[PDB]
Amino acid sequence: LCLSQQLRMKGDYVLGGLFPLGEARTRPSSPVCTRFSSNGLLWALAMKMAVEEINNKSDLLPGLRLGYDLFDTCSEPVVAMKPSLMFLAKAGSRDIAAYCNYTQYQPRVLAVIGPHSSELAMVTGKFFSFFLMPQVSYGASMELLSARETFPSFFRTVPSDRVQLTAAAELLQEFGWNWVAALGSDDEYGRQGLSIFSALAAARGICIAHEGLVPLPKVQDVLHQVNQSSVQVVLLFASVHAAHALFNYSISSRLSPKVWVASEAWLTSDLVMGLPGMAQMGTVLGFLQRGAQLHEFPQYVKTHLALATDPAFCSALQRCPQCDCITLQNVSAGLNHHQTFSVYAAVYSVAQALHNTLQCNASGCPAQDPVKPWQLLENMYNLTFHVGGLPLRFDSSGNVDMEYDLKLWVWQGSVPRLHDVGRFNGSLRTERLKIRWHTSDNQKPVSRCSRQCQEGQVRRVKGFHSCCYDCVDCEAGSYRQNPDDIACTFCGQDEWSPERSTRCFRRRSRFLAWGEPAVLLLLLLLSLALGLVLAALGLFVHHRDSPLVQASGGPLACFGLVCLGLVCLSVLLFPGQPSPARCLAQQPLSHLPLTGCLSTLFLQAAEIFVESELPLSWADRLSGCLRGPWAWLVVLLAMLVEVALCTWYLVAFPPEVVTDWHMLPTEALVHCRTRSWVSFGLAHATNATLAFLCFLGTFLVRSQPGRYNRARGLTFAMLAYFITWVSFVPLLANVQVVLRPAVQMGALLLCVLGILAAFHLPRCYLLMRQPGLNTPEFFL
Amino acid sequence: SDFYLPGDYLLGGLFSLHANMKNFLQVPMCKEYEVKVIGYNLMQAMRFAVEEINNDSSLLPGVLLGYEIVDVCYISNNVQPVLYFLAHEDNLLPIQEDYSNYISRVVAVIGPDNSESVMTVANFLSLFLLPQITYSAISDELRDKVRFPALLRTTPSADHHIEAMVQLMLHFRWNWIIVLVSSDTYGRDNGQLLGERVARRDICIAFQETLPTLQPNQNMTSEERQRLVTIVDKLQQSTARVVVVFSPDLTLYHFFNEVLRQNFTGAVWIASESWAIDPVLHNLTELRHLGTFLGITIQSVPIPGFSEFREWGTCNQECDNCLNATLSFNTILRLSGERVVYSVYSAVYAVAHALHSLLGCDKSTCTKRVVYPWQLLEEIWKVNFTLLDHQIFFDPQGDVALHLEIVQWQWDRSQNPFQSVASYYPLQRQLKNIQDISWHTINNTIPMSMCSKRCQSGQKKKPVGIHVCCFECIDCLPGTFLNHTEDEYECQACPNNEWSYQSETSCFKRQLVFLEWHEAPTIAVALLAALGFLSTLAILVIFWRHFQTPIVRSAGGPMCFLMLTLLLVAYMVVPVYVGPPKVSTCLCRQALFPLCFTICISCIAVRSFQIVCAFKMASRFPRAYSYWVRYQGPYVSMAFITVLKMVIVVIGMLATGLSPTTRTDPDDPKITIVSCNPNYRNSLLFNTSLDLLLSVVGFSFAYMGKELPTNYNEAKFITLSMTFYFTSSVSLCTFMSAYSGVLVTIVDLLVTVLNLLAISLGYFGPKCYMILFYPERNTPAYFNS
Ligand SMILES: *[C@@H]1O[C@H](CO)[C@@H](O)[C@H](O)[C@H]1NC(C)=O
Ligand SMILES: *[C@@H]1O[C@H](CO)[C@@H](O)[C@H](O)[C@H]1NC(C)=O
Ligand SMILES: *[C@@H]1O[C@H](CO)[C@@H](O)[C@H](O)[C@H]1NC(C)=O
Ligand SMILES: *[C@@H]1O[C@H](CO)[C@@H](O)[C@H](O)[C@H]1NC(C)=O
Ligand SMILES: *[C@@H]1O[C@H](CO)[C@@H](O)[C@H](O)[C@H]1NC(C)=O
Ligand SMILES: *[C@@H]1O[C@H](CO)[C@@H](O)[C@H](O)[C@H]1NC(C)=O
Ligand SMILES: *[C@@H]1O[C@H](CO)[C@@H](O)[C@H](O)[C@H]1NC(C)=O
Ligand SMILES: *[C@@H]1O[C@H](CO)[C@@H](O)[C@H](O)[C@H]1NC(C)=O
Ligand SMILES: *[C@@H]1O[C@H](CO)[C@@H](O)[C@H](O)[C@H]1NC(C)=O
Ligand SMILES: *[C@@H]1O[C@H](CO)[C@@H](O)[C@H](O)[C@H]1NC(C)=O
Ligand SMILES: *[C@@H]1O[C@H](CO)[C@@H](O)[C@H](O)[C@H]1NC(C)=O
Ligand SMILES: *[C@@H]1O[C@H](CO)[C@@H](O)[C@H](O)[C@H]1NC(C)=O
Ligand SMILES: *[C@@H]1O[C@H](CO)[C@@H](O)[C@H](O)[C@H]1NC(C)=O
Ligand SMILES: *[C@@H]1O[C@H](CO)[C@@H](O)[C@H](O)[C@H]1NC(C)=O
Ligand SMILES: *[C@@H]1O[C@H](CO)[C@@H](O)[C@H](O)[C@H]1NC(C)=O
Ligand SMILES: *[C@@H]1O[C@H](CO)[C@@H](O)[C@H](O)[C@H]1NC(C)=O
Repeated sequence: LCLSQQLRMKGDYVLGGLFPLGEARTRPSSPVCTRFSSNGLLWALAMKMAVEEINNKSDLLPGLRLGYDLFDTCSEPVVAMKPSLMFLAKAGSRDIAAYCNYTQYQPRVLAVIGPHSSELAMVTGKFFSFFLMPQVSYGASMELLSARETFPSFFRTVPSDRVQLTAAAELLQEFGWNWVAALGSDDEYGRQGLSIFSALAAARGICIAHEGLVPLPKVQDVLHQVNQSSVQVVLLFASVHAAHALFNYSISSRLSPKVWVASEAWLTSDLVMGLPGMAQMGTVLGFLQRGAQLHEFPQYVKTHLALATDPAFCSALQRCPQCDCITLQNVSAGLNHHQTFSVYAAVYSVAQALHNTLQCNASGCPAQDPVKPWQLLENMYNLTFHVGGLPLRFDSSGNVDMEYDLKLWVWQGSVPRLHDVGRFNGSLRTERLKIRWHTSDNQKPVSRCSRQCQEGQVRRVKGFHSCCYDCVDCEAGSYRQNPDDIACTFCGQDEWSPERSTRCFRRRSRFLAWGEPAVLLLLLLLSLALGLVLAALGLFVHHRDSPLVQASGGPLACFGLVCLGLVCLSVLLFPGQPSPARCLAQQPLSHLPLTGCLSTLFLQAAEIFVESELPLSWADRLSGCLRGPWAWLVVLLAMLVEVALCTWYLVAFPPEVVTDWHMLPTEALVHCRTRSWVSFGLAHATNATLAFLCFLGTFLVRSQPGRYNRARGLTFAMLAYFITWVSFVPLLANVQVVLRPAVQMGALLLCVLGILAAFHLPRCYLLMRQPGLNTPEFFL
Repeated sequence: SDFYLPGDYLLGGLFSLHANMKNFLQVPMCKEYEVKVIGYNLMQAMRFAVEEINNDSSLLPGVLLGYEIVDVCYISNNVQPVLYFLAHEDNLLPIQEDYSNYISRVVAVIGPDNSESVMTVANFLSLFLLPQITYSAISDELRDKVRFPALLRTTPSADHHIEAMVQLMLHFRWNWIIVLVSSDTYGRDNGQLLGERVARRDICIAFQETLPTLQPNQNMTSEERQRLVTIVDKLQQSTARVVVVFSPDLTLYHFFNEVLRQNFTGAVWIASESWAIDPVLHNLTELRHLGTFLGITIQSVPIPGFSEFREWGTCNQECDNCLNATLSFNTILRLSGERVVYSVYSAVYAVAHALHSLLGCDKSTCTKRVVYPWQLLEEIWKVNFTLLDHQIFFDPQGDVALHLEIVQWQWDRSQNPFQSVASYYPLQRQLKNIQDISWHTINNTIPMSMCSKRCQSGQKKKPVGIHVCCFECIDCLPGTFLNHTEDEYECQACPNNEWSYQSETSCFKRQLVFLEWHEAPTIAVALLAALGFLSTLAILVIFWRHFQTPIVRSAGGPMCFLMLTLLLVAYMVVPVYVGPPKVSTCLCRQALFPLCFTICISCIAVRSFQIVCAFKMASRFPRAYSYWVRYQGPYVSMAFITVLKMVIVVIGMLATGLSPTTRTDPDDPKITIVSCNPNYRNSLLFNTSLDLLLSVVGFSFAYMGKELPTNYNEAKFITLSMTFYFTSSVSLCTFMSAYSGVLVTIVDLLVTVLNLLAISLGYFGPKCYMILFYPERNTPAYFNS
C-alpha cells in the first residue's frame, strides 16, 4: 500500500502536521505507538486533500508549491515533542540551535496544523510560541488556549468552549431556569468548562446549586448532592466516558428525570445516546456545532486508497508503519467526521495567509526572499479565508466564529434523534413551541430560586456561591426580629402575632364587660326579678295581718322575699373587671340569702308535713314549736352553718383571678376560676339538702277541696330550682369561658324567678285581685 | 559573573528574578520587569550549597561541582533556558530517536518556582529524563510520574497544605467556613481539592467565591469594584467566620482594601502558602483589626553560615537592582528565617549525593565516569541522607516530607513578623505541637464558627438544608424522647404504655391508679354498704320470723323475699368493685348489679301497677283481667323484664367488649385509671335509660293511687323511694356530663349503693316498722279496714 510514503511532499513552502495516527520509562527513548487509529488517518488525508486542492487552484498560491509533513503524534506529549523539534530544526540539518530569540531561527516548516488533543495543544503551543511559529489547531477547544499572553501564535478552526458555554447560559436564562446544578468531568476539559460556566452564570444572574466533578471511569455522592437541592436543570460539561458512567449509574439507581444540558462531547455520542433505559432521564438539550461538511471527502478517500493499492504508482514515487497494512473497511466508519472540515479550513487559512503575506495577484507571485514563519502572524489575524463558499475569520485572539444549533433528543421506539429547536449566532433564538418535554404534559420543567425575599419573610442564603435566598413563612406567634436573622424569633408569650407579621402586637384583656349584649339582657332580667320581689314584698308587708301571709310564714315570708332580692342584688357583682375580693366573694354572697329563703320555705314545708303525715300526739308538740322563736333559731342556725361553710371554703379553697394568656386568639383573658366542682358543689350542698327535704316533705300531700293547697307552690319552687340548676351545670361546663359568669348570673336569676312565680306570685294573685278567700277558717 | 562557575559537572538552575505587576513582535526581557527578592535569595542559597559541596572533601572528593543559573520570568520566558541547558557546548541540540548516548551540558536542573513553568520544563525534559528538583511548586499534578518521569520535589504538595488546614479547623472546632479562590488555575485546583477533602470531615463550606485577577499598581474598573463589593457583602452577611483564601498575593491588595473600607471585622483568615509569608500584606499594617491571620507555610530551618554569605554579596542572565531591593528587606528576611531557601539547599545537596553515589566514590577518589541524566535520575530516586537534622529521601511519588508549619501574623517588628504556632508532619499526616494563639476576641476565647448551635439535651435535630453540619433544634413532642446511641435525627417513643414530659430523655412508667381497699372514700362507701346489708339482713330475718301475716301475705311473699335476697347479693358483691379490675371482676359486676337492680325496679313497678291501675283496667278489658288473674301476672311480667335485661346486657357485652380498659385522664398522664368498660358513658346512659323508662311508669302508677291504703300505704313508699332513685340518677348524669376523672368509679359506686339503700329502706323499712313497733296493725282482723 505504501500509504505513509505520501506523508511528505516537496514544495517551496511546506506545512507541518500533528495527527493522532497511532495509539498506545527508564531510558530516554521516545515511546512507539503501534496501534492504528482511523480518525487520525482520516484527518491526515483531509489535510493532504486540502493541500492538493490548493495546489490545483490557480487564483490561490499561483506558481507556488505547498507541501506537508504529516507526523504521527500519539495522545502522549513525549512522542509529540520530537516532531515539533524536527519542525524547528534548520532545513537540511538535524540540529536545532538554542538562540537568543525567534528572529535568528530558520525553521524548515512555514506553519503547523496543531494536534487534535487540546492537552497536547497546550504543550505544542507553549513550545512554538517562543519561535512564533504559526500553529492552527483543529479540535482544540478549551478557553485558556485563546490567551495571547502565552499563545501569541496559536490559532484554531473549531470554536472555543466559551461560546458554547455562553450559549448554554443564555438558553438557561431565556427559558427561565436560574437555579441549576453544574457538573463536569474530572479531566481538564470539565474543570475549565465549570470555571467558565461559573463566570457566565455569575454574570447572567443564573445560580449554581452544586458544582461538582464526576470521576472518570465518587458518583454516588455527586448524585446525592444534586438530588438534595431541588434542581431540575443539570448542566453536564463532561467527556463521553464520564457522561456514560453518570448515566449508567443513574439508570441503576433510577434517578428522577431532569433537564440535562449537554456539552458537545456527549451530545452526539452513540455510546451515551444508545444506553438502555436512557429514555426515562428527561430531555437532553445541547448545542451542536453548525459547520459545513466536505461533500467529496469520501470519494477522495476511496479513490486514493484504490490508487495506493496499485503498485505502479507506489513504485513510481516510518511515520505510520501500521498505516501500510490496512484496508478500506478499517476506516469506513469515520468518513463523515466533522473535524475533516476543520482540518480543511485550517489548511486553507494557512494558504490564504501565505498568499496575503507574499502580496500577489491571481496571475502570479513575484520573486522575493523566503518568508519566515513569524511573518505569517501579521496576516493570520484579521484573516478572511473562504472555505467551501463560506467565509471564516480569525479573531484578535485566534478564535474562529461560527453558529450553533440547539438540538434536543426525542424518543419514538427507543430511537433518539436530534431536531434543531434553536440557533445561536451570538444571540440565542429558540423555538420552544415544538419542544417536547419529559413531564406528564408538555410543560417546561421549572427550576427557579427566589432572588429576593418578599417583605415580612426570613431569608436563608442558598447555592454554592450564595446566589439566591429561600423565603420561609413561620406560623403565628413569631416575628422577624431583624432582617439578617436566619430564623424568626418568638415574642414574649403575653402578646400575639399574626401570620406573616414583621412584629407582634400586645395582648389586651377581654372579660365579661358591662356593655356586652348578654350582660345587658341579664341586667334587664335582674331588673324584672327585683321589681317582682319588691312588689311581692310590698303586698306581704301591707296585708301582713291577713290570713294569707300568716299561714304562709309571716315575718319569715317577708324575710325570704328580702333574701331573694338580695340574691338578685348579688347577681350584679359577677361581671366587670375581676377584682380579687369580688371574685372571692361571688359565691358566699350568692348562697347566704338563698340559704335563708330556702330555709324559710323548708320551715313551711316541715310544718305542712308535720300537720299532714304525723300522728296528732307528736303534731300537738311539733306545730306549737316549729313556729316562732324556735323557727327564728332554726333559720339562724341554717345561716350560721352556711357562713361557717363559706368561710371554711374561702380560707381553704382559693378562688383565684388567673390571667389565661393563651386562650383567646388575639387577646388575653382574666378568668375568675375556683376548684373544679368542689367549691361551688360544697357551697351548694346545704341548699341542695334543704330543697330536697322541702320537696320530699311537700310533694305528696292531701289537698282537700274545701281548703288551700299550700304544697303546690313549694313543690314547684323546689322543682324550678332543681331543673334550672341541673340545666345550669352543663351550661357551666360547655359555654365559652368568657360567658361563664353570665351563665352563673342567669342561673341565679332563673332560680329566683322560678321560686317567686311558684310560691309567692300565686299568693299575691289572690292577695291583691280576689280578697274573698282570706278567711281564717280557710287557712288555719 | 556569579551566574556561571565552570566545573566537571554543571548544575542548571531556574530562579524567578523578576515578575509582572505593572504586541508579540517585541520580546519583553525579564530585566524590564520589577525586581523580586525571593528569586535572588534562592539563587544565593543554591550558590552557597554548590560552594559548600566544593569545600566538603568528604562529599564528592576531587570533583568540582558547577552551575549555570538562568533568570526565568514568571511565565514569559520558560523555553529558551531549557534549550540552553540541553544544548551542547556549541549551542546545537541534536535530534534522535534515543538519547541514552546523549550527554547534556547540565547534569541536573533546579526547577522554576511556579507550577506552570515547572510543568512546561518537565514536559520538555521528559525526552531526555533530565533530573529536575522543583521547589515551592505545590500543584498536585506533579505527584504522578507517568507524564513527569524526571520531576522530583523538595516541598510537600497541596495535599499536605489542605490537610494542615483541615486539621487546624478540626483542632479549634470549626465546621462552617468560606472558601475564596482566584481565577487562575492554582486557586481553582486548591479550592476543588479543599472542597473534596473537607466534605469527609464533617466540615461544610458556606459558599465559594472567585476573586477577579487584579495585579497591583493599576486602577480598578467599575465591574471589578462591584464584584468585590458583592464578595465582601456576601462574606459579611454569612454567619461563617473562617475564611480560607487560595490566591496569589498579587491579587489580594484590592480585596483586603475593600474589606477595610466596608468595615468588616471578626474573620479568622486562613492563608495558603502563596500569601502566608508575603511581607507587603503584613506591612500594610491595617489588617490587624480584621482578625487573626493564620497561614500554611514550610517550617524554617536555620542554615549555619548563610546570612553572612548572603550579606557578603547570555540572554536573560543578568539583573542589576536585585541587591538594592534585597537591602531594604534584609531585616525581615533575617527575622522570619529561611523557608524556601532550605528547599533549594536540599535539592542541590540531593543532586550532589546522587552524583557521589553514582560515581561510587570512596571519600578519597572518584572514577570521573561520564554521567548520563537518566543515570543521575535513577540514582537520585534512591538517596537517603541527613541535612541539618532532617532526613532527605524521596517518596515514590516524587516528594520529600518536609515539616509544614501553621504561622500566625504578629504585628510587632521587635520579633518575628510571622510567629509560628503549630507544626505539621506530612509523614504521619498529623498536626501537633500547637501553642497559644493571640485571638481577636474579647478575652482570648477561641472564635466560634459553627452554623448551628448544639441541640439541648433531648431535642430533635432537623436538617435545614443541603449542608449536613447545619440543623435546627426542635423539641420532641410529649410522649417521646431521643436515643442518642441509636439516632438523634428523629424522636423514638417509649413503648409499654408509659408517657414522657417535654424535653425529657427518660420515659417514666405510668402508675396504675385504681380503687383500693385502704382509702377514705372506699372505706366510707364500704361502711355505708355494710350498714345497708345488715339492715336488709335484719329485715329478712324479721320477715321470715313474721309470716302468715296480712302485711307479708297481701304483699307478695315470694316477691319480697326474692327482692331481699337479690339486694343481699348485690350488697355482698359491692366490694368486688374495689380491687384490681380483672375480667372476672367486671363479668360478675355487670352480670349481677344491673340485673339485680333492674329486677328490683321491675318488681316495684309491677306491684305499683297491680295495686293502683289494675282496678281501673278491670272495667275496660274484663277478659284481659281474667287472663291476668288466672295466671300470675306480676311474675310473668318480672320474667319478661328479666329476659329483656339479659338480652340488652348481652348485647352490651358484645358491643363494648369485656377487657378492662386503661384511659389516660386529662389531669395527670403519669396516672392511668382502670375501668372495665372501655366505653362507659354510653353503657351507663343505656342502663339508666332503661331503668328510668321503667321508673317513670312505676312512679306514675304509684302517684295515681298514692292515697289508697292498699298494701299498707304501698303507693306512698314506692313513690318516695322511686323519686329518691330518680334524683340520684339525675345527679349522677349531671356530674358525669360535667366531670370526668378518677372519681367516676367511686361516684358511680356511691350512687348504686344509695339506690339500693333507697329500694331497701323506702320499701321495706316501713314494713319492719309496722311489724316491730306497731304490732296492732298487722293483725288479720285489720284487713277489713
Ligand atoms: C486536482 O486536479 C486534477 C486534475 O488536474 C484532478 O485529477 C485531481 O483530483 C484534483 N485534486 C483534488 C480534487 O484533490
Ligand atoms: C534578538 O536578539 C539579538 C541578540 O543579538 C538582538 O540583537 C535582536 O534585536 C533581538 N531581536 C528582537 C528582540 O526582536
Ligand atoms: C452500570 O452500573 C451497574 C450498577 O452499579 C454496574 O453493575 C454496571 O457494570 C455498570 N455498567 C457499566 C457499563 O459500567
Ligand atoms: C432524591 O430525593 C427525593 C426527595 O427527597 C427522595 O425521595 C429520593 O429518595 C432521593 N433519591 C432518589 C434516588 O430519587
Ligand atoms: C483491519 O481490520 C481487521 C478486521 O477488524 C483487523 O483485524 C486488522 O487489524 C485491521 N488492520 C489494521 C488495524 O491495520
Ligand atoms: C499581479 O502580480 C503579478 C506577480 O508580480 C504580476 O505579474 C501582475 O502583473 C500583477 N497584476 C495583475 C493584474 O495580475
Ligand atoms: C484589522 O483589525 C483592526 C484592529 O484595530 C481593525 O481596525 C480593522 O478593521 C481590521 N480589519 C479587518 C477586520 O478587515
Ligand atoms: C444573529 O441572528 C439573528 C437572527 O437569528 C440576527 O437578528 C442577528 O443580527 C444576528 N447577530 C449577529 C451578530 O450576526
Ligand atoms: C568554604 O566556604 C566559604 C563560604 O561558605 C568560602 O568563603 C571559602 O572560600 C571556602 N573555602 C575555605 C577553604 O574556607
Ligand atoms: C488610573 O491610573 C492613573 C495613572 O497611574 C492614576 O493616577 C489614577 O488614579 C487611576 N484611576 C483613575 C480613576 O483614573
Ligand atoms: C466603619 O463603617 C462605616 C460604615 O460602613 C464606614 O463608613 C467607616 O469608614 C468604617 N470605619 C470607621 C473607622 O468608622
Ligand atoms: C513596610 O511597611 C511600611 C508601613 O506601611 C510601608 O510603608 C513599607 O512600604 C513596607 N515595606 C518596606 C519598608 O520594605
Ligand atoms: C542603589 O541605589 C543607590 C541610591 O540609593 C544608587 O546609588 C545605587 O547605584 C543603586 N544600586 C544599584 C542600582 O545596584
Ligand atoms: C533512611 O535512613 C534512615 C537511617 O538509617 C532510616 O531510618 C530510614 O528508614 C531510611 N529511609 C528509607 C526511605 O529507606
Ligand atoms: C475577660 O477578663 C475580664 C477581667 O478579668 C473578665 O471579667 C471577663 O469576663 C473576661 N471576658 C469574657 C468575655 O469572659
Ligand atoms: C436505646 O439504645 C440502646 C443502645 O443501642 C438500646 O439498648 C436500647 O434498647 C434503646 N432504647 C432505650 C429506650 O433505651
